[PDB]
Amino acid sequence: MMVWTPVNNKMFETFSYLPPLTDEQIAAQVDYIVANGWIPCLEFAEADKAYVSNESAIRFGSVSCLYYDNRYWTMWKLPMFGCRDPMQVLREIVACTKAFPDAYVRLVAFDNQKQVQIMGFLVQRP
Amino acid sequence: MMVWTPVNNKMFETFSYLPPLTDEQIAAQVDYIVANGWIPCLEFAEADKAYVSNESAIRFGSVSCLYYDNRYWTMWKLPMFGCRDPMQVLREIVACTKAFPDAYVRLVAFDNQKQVQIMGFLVQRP
Amino acid sequence: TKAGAGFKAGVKDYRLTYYTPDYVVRDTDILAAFRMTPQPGVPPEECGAAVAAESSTGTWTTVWTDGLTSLDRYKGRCYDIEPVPGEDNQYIAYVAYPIDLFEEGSVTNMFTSIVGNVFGFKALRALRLEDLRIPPAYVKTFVGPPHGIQVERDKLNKYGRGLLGCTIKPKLGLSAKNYGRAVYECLRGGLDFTKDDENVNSQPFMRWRDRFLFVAEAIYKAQAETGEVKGHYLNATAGTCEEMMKRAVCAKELGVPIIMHDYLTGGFTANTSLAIYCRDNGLLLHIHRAMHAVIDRQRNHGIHFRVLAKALRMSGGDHLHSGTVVGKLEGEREVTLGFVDLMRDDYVEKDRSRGIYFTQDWCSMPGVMPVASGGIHVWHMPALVEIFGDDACLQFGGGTLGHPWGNAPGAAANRVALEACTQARNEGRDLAREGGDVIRSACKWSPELAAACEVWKEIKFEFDTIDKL
Amino acid sequence: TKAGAGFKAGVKDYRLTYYTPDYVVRDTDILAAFRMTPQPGVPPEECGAAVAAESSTGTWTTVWTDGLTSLDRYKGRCYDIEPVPGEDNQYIAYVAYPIDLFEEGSVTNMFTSIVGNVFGFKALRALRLEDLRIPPAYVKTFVGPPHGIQVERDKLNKYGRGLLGCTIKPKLGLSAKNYGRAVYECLRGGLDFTKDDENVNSQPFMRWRDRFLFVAEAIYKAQAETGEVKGHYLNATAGTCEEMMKRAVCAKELGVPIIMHDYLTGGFTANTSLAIYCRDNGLLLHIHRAMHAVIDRQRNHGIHFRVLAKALRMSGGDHLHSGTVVGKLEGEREVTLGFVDLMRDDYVEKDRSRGIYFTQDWCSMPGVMPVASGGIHVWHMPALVEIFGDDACLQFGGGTLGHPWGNAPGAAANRVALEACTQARNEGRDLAREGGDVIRSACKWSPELAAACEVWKEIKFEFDTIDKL
Ligand SMILES: O=C(O)[C@@](O)(COP(=O)(O)O)[C@H](O)[C@H](O)COP(=O)(O)O
Ligand SMILES: O=C(O)[C@@](O)(COP(=O)(O)O)[C@H](O)[C@H](O)COP(=O)(O)O
Ligand SMILES: [Mg+2]
Ligand SMILES: [Mg+2]
Repeated sequence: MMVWTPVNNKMFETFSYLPPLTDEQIAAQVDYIVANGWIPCLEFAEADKAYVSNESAIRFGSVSCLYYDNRYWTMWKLPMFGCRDPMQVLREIVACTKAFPDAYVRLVAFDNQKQVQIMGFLVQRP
Repeated sequence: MMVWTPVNNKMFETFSYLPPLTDEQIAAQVDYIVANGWIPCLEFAEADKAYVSNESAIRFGSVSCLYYDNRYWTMWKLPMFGCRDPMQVLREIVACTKAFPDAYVRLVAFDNQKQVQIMGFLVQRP
Repeated sequence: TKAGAGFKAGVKDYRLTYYTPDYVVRDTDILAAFRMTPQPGVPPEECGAAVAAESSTGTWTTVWTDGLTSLDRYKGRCYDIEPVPGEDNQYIAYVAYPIDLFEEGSVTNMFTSIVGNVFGFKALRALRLEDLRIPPAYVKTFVGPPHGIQVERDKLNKYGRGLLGCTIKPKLGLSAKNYGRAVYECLRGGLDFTKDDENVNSQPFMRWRDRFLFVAEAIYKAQAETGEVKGHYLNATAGTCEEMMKRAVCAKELGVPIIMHDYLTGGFTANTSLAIYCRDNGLLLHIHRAMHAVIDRQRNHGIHFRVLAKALRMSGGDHLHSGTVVGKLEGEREVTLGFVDLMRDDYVEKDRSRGIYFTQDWCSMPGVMPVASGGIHVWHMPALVEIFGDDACLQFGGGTLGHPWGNAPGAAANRVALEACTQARNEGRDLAREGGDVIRSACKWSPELAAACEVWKEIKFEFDTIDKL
Repeated sequence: TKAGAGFKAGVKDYRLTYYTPDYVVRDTDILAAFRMTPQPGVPPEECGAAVAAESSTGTWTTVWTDGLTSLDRYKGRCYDIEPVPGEDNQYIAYVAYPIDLFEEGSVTNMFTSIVGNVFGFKALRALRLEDLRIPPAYVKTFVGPPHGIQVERDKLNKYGRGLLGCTIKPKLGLSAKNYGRAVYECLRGGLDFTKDDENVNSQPFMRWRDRFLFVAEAIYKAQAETGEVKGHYLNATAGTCEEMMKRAVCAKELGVPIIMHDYLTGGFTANTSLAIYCRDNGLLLHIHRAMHAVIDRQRNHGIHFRVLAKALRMSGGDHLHSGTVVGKLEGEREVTLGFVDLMRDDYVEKDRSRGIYFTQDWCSMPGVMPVASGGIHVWHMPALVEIFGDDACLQFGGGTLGHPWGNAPGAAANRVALEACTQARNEGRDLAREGGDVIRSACKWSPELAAACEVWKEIKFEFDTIDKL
């Protein structure tokens, strides 16, 4: 029996339980975005704003249900509407991480017909 | 098509829609009481207390549901506990109607295992 | 320092834990009788054990958390399996459920365990819950029926004959004022009750509160005219419990005697709430069993109506439809006599010839009035009185509103027929053999009855029965 | 001065009024497709007309009150009858119901008409409601689901993969504190959700409020440990609507994200009320379909699950169990794919090869998340992802609490398996052909997954299907 550590083992949603994505594996996910015609977008957060938290509920009555702070991160530029080129997405990953080297950075993609984010995973950890 | 008159056509529950019970027909109902071991009892009411009415609801809040005045009539003597003789019941019908010739009088019978009245019909109308 | 029984991960047969043929049932156990049809290659013991496990404590693979508790104390137990005669692949599997498994006073919870998931298992082809033994210790956790038969007769001041009701027709499409008009004309001719059709709730052609007010006017007019207590089952069935309660409150505030609820389409949680409201406010509660035949028609799969009737007794209702036997909807005689006893009586002995798989002790929970309704008319009256006796309500919707002279004469015809049959029985006449003679004599006497006699003389409902014992 | 059509008392065939084969259905009509098995000697047209009549406006004999209204406007209409291939005595009868027949926002009312009484008629041997066309004009009268799939993902901040859940085991018999202990250990290993078993309500071994508090502690501990939003479906299913609401209120007051309800055993009236409460207070509502297979298992009689799913969509639920196809409970692939689309999508075209009898337009009512649960384990992961795609919750109760190393490792195994399959699919791998390879590669990588792979390697659930199209 191996024990799953509770210590320093925070996760970042989709693909956090796999080995860290290689550059090839990230590029394959970008290809999937472009193949399905979804809208790529980068988001980022400093370490203090990257993890779900509850501090704003101090201002609430009994209405905290499914309210959490730090679900929203900061948008890098704008969603890449019309982008059909994976190399443009990869270039923006480089630009975003160059500008914010100490930030958490995630690549997401939007579907405008469901009007929902349809994929997302972390591309940089401080 | 015959029209069912709404005028002066008040009824008295069981057997009111049949021809008036003859003495033979009343005696047959008394035989049924005695055959089943039920407890015969006579009840009576003056005309002003014989019909269901609602006057006590003036004293109520919104609690009139299944409250009516004049469901209870007055007991003739006591229920004839142990009576296994139809002639005793018929004699009491005569005694009750002799004492109250202008009253409504009904013959009822009780079942003590269900603890409910199990038969009843009018034997005198003023 | 030998090792004791521990956690071993993986799948094993359910019968290793849940088939316990030497178990002595406890008097507080809830017992179930399942008619089970296993898939080919699945032993009956394993199928019965799967049903017991997946309706109690078990899942498909061994879990370590069993060791923190006592599976002996909590597990459902398949304790007996009987072959079904006439059937090469049907078995009656008997399952015992500790009383600790159940939420007090919750029919919802009891059904969720016993019938929640096991009917969909791939390892069985069909499953039917035939009966439940509800022990007195669990019966006592329920409020039950608001009033029950004795209290109902006492509130209405009605004794010595079946009660008479009638569903207003067309089912849908009448206005509120036409509803009240029909109700007044029905009640004034001798019916004790009328009712909203089960699907009359609140609709564009007739909004509920409008109906309730015009029906109140009709009840009170007919009561004043006849001198007999009258009622009309106003439907509280609704989309939400808040709407259901608003309708019950309006009936309370109009002072009228009786409301109705569709317990299966509205649901047990709402029904139990409404029954408690009716107890607290003195309203009689008529229960309509709409949707029951979705569940209870077929012999090989579903839940027998006797269980649905027990469940209603527990959740609460002053009346429950029982079928007619002779009318347009199915109900075999012996089957029906059995569940009528289960609805009304305090103590009903096991009797497999009437589909009663377990002795049932109701420990003084009030009896529920059976309501015989659907495709019946005056010629059925002797059979109905013979089958049900006086403690029943017999309902004639088409049999009143289809009379050639209208509702009052139609009501009078039914009331005369019932009283004639009741009188004949009390005089010693055998309604099973002399019923036709009794009705023929009454038809000659009463013009209103004669018109009904003529119109429906050749109308019978005789078909092969699906729900056979 | 000739006589017009008047009242003629007596019985006539239902088909004279209710069989209308040249009727052009209106776009506001509710349509029903019934699989009907007539008794010998009953023409299909008459049987279909009886079903139409007795689910709408008609009874067994002609009533005079029809003349006060317009039966043309209100009557249900059997407008088409199809033979069933392979069947010499099964027909699909199509019935159209004017929108005026139904109470706005009430699934209870809709079922009460369409399935209330017709399944018990003596003149038929079996009846199954296969599908309902719910027109946009009636859909718009419902609040519907509290949130629906997009809003749920947005509240949870979870995108790009199926959600993962798990029912706590033993079903019954665990204490409140052991429940929370199990929940914490499950959630912390990578499951998004855990849940009360459907029959875990409030019982002697564990009272509900005790469970809710210890589960809250576990949710918040696992969320803080993992950094991912966590939930546990706390069961609001209860005996009465007042108890149901007290449980929902406690979840609200603890700030936790999600509750569950057993919509069929609790009932539609209570479910619709709870869904409205959940909309008003921001709670996700998971719906368990306990008892559905009592109704929906057999091909010849009952109601198909697609109709029960449409009904839940209307009454309201954020999740609904959909079956697994490959697990311990029945669900044929094509059948399941059809009703998954009916649960999730805005517009689903007629497709008889998937059991979709009518084009269904949901007119923007939120989609319901399908929940695949019951007898599934890591080797089923590729098939589940292939069948359902990302918009589903896949639940592993025994498949988590049966892992040899305990709940956290069991959770991790399932989360790794799901993520590996998701990644492989996104990379272009065909999960229907390469699924075994994907799992085998992941088993070699992850110790926790490897332990699950070994224990359940030979476990499959492959039986003859009862509910075939
Ligand atoms: O809708 C109907 O058909 C009825 O109003 C009867 O109408 P008629 O009196 O005109 O036949 C009753 O609801 C059925 O009796 C219900 O069936 P059951 O009692 O078997 O539950
Ligand atoms: O009680 C059970 O069996 C489960 O908790 C699953 O347990 P496991 O995960 O341990 O199998 C679910 O409620 C069933 O999936 C319900 O069936 P369905 O989803 O078909 O409605
Ligand atoms: Mg009806
Ligand atoms: Mg479960």
